[PDB]
Amino acid sequence: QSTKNETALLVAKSAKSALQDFNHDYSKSWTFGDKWDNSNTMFETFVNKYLFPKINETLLIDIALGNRFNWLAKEQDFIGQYSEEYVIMDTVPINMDLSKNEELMLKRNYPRMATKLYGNGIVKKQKFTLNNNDTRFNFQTLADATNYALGVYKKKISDINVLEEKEMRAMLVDYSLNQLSETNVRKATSKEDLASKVFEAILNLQNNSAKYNEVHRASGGAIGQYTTVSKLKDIVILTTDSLKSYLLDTKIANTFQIAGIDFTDHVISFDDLGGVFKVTKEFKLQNQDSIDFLRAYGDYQSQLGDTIPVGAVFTYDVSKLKEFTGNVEEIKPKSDLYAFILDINSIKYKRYTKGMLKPPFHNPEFDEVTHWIHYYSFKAISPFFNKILITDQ
Amino acid sequence: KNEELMLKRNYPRMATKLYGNGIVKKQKFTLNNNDTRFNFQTLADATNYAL
Amino acid sequence: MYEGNNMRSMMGTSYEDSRLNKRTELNENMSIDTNKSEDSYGVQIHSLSKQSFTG
Repeated sequence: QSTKNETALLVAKSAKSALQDFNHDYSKSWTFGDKWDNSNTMFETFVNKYLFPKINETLLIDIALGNRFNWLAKEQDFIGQYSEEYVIMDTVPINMDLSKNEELMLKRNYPRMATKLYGNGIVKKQKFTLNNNDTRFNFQTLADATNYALGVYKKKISDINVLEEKEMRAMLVDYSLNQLSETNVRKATSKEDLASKVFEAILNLQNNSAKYNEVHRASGGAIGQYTTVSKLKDIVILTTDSLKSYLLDTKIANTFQIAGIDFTDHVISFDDLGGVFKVTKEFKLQNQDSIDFLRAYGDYQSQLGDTIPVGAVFTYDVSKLKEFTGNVEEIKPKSDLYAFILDINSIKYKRYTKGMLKPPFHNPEFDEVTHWIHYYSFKAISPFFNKILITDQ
Repeated sequence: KNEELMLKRNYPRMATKLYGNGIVKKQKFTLNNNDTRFNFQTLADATNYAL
Repeated sequence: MYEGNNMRSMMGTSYEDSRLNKRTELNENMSIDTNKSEDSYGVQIHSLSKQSFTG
């Protein structure tokens, strides 16, 4: 429906707005004003029905958004790109069959090795741009503009934290699914079943097992075995928060001897274990609304025709775009029934944030100030430690 | 990518919601000095009534 | 190791530390005071500090 109210027609006449005085290279330079009415609007007072309304305050609601990981954050010093480690595989000893000829003691036996070569990290970048012309047409005082410029900076150093948090949980759920081949998955059957099966799996960390690790995709550890235990000061279990809620209201509640058997200190959790996405099929960008949707999240640098490599991530709901269906797959657990247990010092997280802020760039020919943020993160999973998945497969 | 990418503008986005006025609320009461005296046996309890 | 004059204006001074500042935080705490349903055996519902975020 429409409205025949004349001041509603005044609001609807967007030709006299300030937006038309910046899109075009020329404009009007004088204003005659207009008779503003308040009557038959949502803007009446009782006494003075001819004044433009007033705003008394804004408050700039901001939340600080931590990391939940940065005791993992050790700092290399940005030199070199390839790092690796390695183990020696086991050799079961052999019986003394003395019938063999004595000159085999001249023949040699080199020890065997399995390495895992990692490679470079990745550098993350974002821009933001403080204007001096459009943005101060708001902000009835300058103090609100200063709090605005401070708060956009504080939230653009909080978003990097929530970003690397969700892509860490992305990376180890992806390692939980596409790696960790056949033995160390365990099929539960219910939301209480894996509650028992997790400390079934706890105390399987601490037997000397050639299983439970991921040596069989190393360099030289394709054929052979390798045994490693854990220490229980080192194990990290993760799951949905609903699972640890069911733990903390059911088993440590309705039982009676929980003086020692409570493993809940090593339980980190999340609300949902997927908002993240993985590229397949190596598409390109074709459609306008796709990159317009990318502009809503800060992704400015991609245009139409720009390719996407298969190893990238997208960290928010992007698969609903028409150009990504079939190409893009969500890293998520299958059944909302998830418990991935490992040990710490099996994940490697290592970032470089020393030269983090860059000097600001002042653009006088449109009067803005632009800031960049750079940091060099690296993360991987070392495959030489005991890990167990529990889902419904 | 091209080196002139740095002079591209990335404005921050905000999300707002407006709020109206409140309500001023009023109540009145009237005490008397002449016939109120006809319903008490002291002045003290009449002052207790007034408070 | 080679000296010359290592100090020039920028990129002669960038390959060292280059102003470590503004660490990505757990300064406000997560998974400890946050993600904490481990509250005491209470007595009443006394109060909650209404914070006015102003900037």
